[PDB]
Amino acid sequence: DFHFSAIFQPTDPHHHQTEFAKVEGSEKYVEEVEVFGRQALKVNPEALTILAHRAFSDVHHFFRKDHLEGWRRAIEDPEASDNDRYVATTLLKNACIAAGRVLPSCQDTGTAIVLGKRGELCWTGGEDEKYLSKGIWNAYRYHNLRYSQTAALDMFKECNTGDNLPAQLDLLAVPGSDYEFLFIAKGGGSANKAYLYQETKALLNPKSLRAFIEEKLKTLGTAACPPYHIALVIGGTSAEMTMKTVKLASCRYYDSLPTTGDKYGRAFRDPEWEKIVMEVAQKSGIGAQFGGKYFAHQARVIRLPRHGASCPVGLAVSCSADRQILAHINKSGIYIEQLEQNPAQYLPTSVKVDLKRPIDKVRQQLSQYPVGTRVMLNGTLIVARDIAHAKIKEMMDNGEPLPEYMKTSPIYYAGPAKTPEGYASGSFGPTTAGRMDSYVDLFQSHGGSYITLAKGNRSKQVTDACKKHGGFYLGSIGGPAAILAKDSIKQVTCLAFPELGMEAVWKIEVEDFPAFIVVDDKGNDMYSKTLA
Amino acid sequence: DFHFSAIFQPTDPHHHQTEFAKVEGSEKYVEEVEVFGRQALKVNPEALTILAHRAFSDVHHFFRKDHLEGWRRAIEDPEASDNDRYVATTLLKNACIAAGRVLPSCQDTGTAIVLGKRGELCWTGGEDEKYLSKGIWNAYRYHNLRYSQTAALDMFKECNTGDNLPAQLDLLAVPGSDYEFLFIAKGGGSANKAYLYQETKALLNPKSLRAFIEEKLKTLGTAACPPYHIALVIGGTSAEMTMKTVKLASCRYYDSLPTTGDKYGRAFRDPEWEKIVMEVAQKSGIGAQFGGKYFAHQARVIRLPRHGASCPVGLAVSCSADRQILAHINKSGIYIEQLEQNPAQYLPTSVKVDLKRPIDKVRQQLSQYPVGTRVMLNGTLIVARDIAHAKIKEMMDNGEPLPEYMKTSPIYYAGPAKTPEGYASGSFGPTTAGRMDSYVDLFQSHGGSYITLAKGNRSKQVTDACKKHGGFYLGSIGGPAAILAKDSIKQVTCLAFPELGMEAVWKIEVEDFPAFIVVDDKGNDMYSKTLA
Ligand code: SF4
Ligand code: SF4
Repeated sequence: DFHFSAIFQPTDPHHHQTEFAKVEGSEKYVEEVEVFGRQALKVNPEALTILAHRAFSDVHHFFRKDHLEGWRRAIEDPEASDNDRYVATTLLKNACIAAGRVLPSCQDTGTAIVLGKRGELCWTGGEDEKYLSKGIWNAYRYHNLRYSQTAALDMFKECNTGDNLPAQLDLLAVPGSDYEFLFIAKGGGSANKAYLYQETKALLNPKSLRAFIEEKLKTLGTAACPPYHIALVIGGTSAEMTMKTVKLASCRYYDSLPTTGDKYGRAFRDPEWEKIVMEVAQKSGIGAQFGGKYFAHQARVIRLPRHGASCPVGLAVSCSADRQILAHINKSGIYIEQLEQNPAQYLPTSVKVDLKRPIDKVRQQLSQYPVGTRVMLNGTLIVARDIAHAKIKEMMDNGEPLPEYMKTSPIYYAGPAKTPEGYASGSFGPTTAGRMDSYVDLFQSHGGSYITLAKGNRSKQVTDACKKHGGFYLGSIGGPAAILAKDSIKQVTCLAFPELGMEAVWKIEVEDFPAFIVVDDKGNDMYSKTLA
Repeated sequence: DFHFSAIFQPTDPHHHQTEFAKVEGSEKYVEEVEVFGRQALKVNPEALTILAHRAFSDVHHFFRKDHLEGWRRAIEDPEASDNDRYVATTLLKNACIAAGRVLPSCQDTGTAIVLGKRGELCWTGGEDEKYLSKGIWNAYRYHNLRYSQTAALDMFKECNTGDNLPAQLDLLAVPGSDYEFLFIAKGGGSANKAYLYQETKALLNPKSLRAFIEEKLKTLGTAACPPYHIALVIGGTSAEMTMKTVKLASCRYYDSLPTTGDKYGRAFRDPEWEKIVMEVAQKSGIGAQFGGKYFAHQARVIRLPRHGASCPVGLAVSCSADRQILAHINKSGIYIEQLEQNPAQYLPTSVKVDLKRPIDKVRQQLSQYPVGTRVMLNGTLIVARDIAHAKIKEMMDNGEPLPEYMKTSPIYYAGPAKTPEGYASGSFGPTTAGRMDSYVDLFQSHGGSYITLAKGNRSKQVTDACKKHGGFYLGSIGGPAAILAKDSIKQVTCLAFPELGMEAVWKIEVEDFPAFIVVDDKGNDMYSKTLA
């Protein structure tokens, strides 16, 4: 006989476990009505604008308890490494500055993603995408955020959209008369650490699955600012369904799923394998960015049904900029998830490097120290990331020289958020180093980029280049963009390619800028043991 | 200054270019009403059951014109290889059998996927997933299809759901009062050939993108029954959005997108790079499964916006079992895409191998011929695929011998659809060989699986195993499950593991079963040059 079984059967489908605050007076935007014997809700679409604006504003200044608890856990655990505690302390202090509501917690204020669930009898007028986008436009336009969306004018010619649009708007049709939401301000770095694997039945035994987890977790590296929320999805009805599921799992959206399967193929959370993932993460030694125990905050493992011929697998993280907000509109008005507004309650030996000298003198000083040495940088950084590197390579391919500004100073891979009025800099932390790896040997061979500054482990070609050319790669802490802006960055100037927005070349003056020597000029790599 | 721009702006959003048929009398399921000044449509949810039942029945017996035209092109093109023409003729003859409405075109009748777009004022009662699932249940229960879904009772313990449920039900909230659908009966083999790559700005130039396409197309190999509809998506707002987009592109759902980008980041189809994909596919020499020009029917390339730090890329195919159906419900009733009911209008030596001999004598005969030799098999095949291979390896890990029935006959990797009344067998084509690669050396070392029969290129370990043990891998044509059942398969009996259903070990008798020698007993592989 026919028996319908929904794949996802959360015991808390409306997220009653979350605390919400009502937007004051927002009941003026809704009206409960009764049509053809059923309860319906008229919603002024302006409510969607109000809600998206507040959500994509608040989420940049506050965090969830389970995120903050993880940093405090990394500080208080006796088994944490010194680097574990240093990174976690820095990120918590960063969260305290972001809670001042001026600087966002990360310079990468993310892609705006909306998961919406509009009830059959929730009536908005139907222009939901436009009104949601206007609220997002408002949040990024009128706050000290960043325009991160790159439009393709043709296959290769690109420009910044200048407003952080378009958003990803996934609006679903569901029963009832309410409107439920998950808003995600998704950073590019953690979005890049969402992986799809095509596997087989040969994986589905304890030994093979454990080895698989050990292998794949290492490929995450430190490039998305751990401690991670690690999500793992085994199975799925299609690649895109698996990847949607691992995204939502990383947002703890499926925490209330059943924990056992059944003959109808329902999804379930697997706490036993979450514990195994956490054991792999801890024993890896990768740590909170620079070696230790706190590679991961927590783990979510969801087992899904599969076509007999198929076994898609998804792996994804939520990064230090852990930014999602639940919300709903009902007959009483607009409700938005309450984040922690007082992160301070969760709070329970370096080499001074003067950059104000010839770059060869800085290289000689750095050459005296092993990888893993904590440094503090004082002086000028030249800022350049993906597009500027591509333009400079193209210039050199046409016979033009490597520009002078790639030869005078360490290269900081970064793109700033907008500068608050009266501030020296907006949030201005690093971007992922690995994306620039293909340029390092080329640029060093042409007399520049000897010292680079960013975050994440890099490929072997960069280790070889630094040894061949006497270069260095310095790893900044990943994520603490607001405290770096408040305490370290003293002057910001646009140097070249202003049309690229945040991806322009910048010249900045910094003081007390912390970093680790990750790659030296001798073939050493402080990630060589944990990530290889 | 705010301008809303939807990412996807098809010029034919309601698919007017597609021909639809009305379900007779279906206007009885809908009623136009007016509520708060707005036009709404009441839809009896039984309409969803009727529509899903007809869609997931019809799609297994008929094809779209552009699919059939591609097979005809492979026969009539002077540049098609002889093997191109042979394969395309076989697939067209298979489609003629399937159009008889008894045998489905492929034994893998797929995962049932519904993309639904319910208007704000389309009122179904809200139980859409149950009623859609009942229609899907009806189609797979009451027709000669296959139950292909595998439930996870725990992480590793699995069972078949016995009804091809659960479906993938992606129901979206959209403007208006209609209900629009794309139904996809997605085979597992092509679902497995959906890949996500995390790339960078360094890819976004003509030389790098061309080399990337050349590299990735080869990794598709022949294991998903080409000629392929190849879809490539560059960019996207998230991994899951990229993979959803490449899925829909492969179904030609986005054919009416604009062909230029703009400063707002709208998606566009790129005809120039579609031509380049087709040039790469044709010049690859991979061909329609066995060498030649017709690796691909056609190509779709969508360029998407991206976060500056991100460049997700999706690559996916639609296989020979190209199965999708558009539909909509409106004030006039239920409309469903009209597929081609007369595929015959598109229609314009070998070595006899007796399998009824000692397996060692069959090995000696096969040893006389080079790879690429076409053979015609007559006799017994022992049928076993993923689950049976895993269970047999598990038995051996527990000290049990390889069963005798794995040593007497060639091993056919396949799983049959249900047997029509009065037929010797239901549709019964091959399964992808690569998924069994990890078993071959082990099984041959214990005296069995010397000759295997399936589809697709295999890994080096199988070539090395066949050379070490005097084995062979034979490639059946991929896809022609109905004509194989009708013409070649004369008897089917369950031999072992009846509890596994479709994945039990079968003993079948075949006549005039065509295959190519893909791997011989000498280290040769007919794909070594095209898939190097
Ligand atoms: S915390 Fe790190 S990975 Fe996350 S958005 Fe910010 S820079 Fe990117
Ligand atoms: S056997 Fe071939 S045609 Fe059939 S679903 Fe699998 S890949 Fe597609």
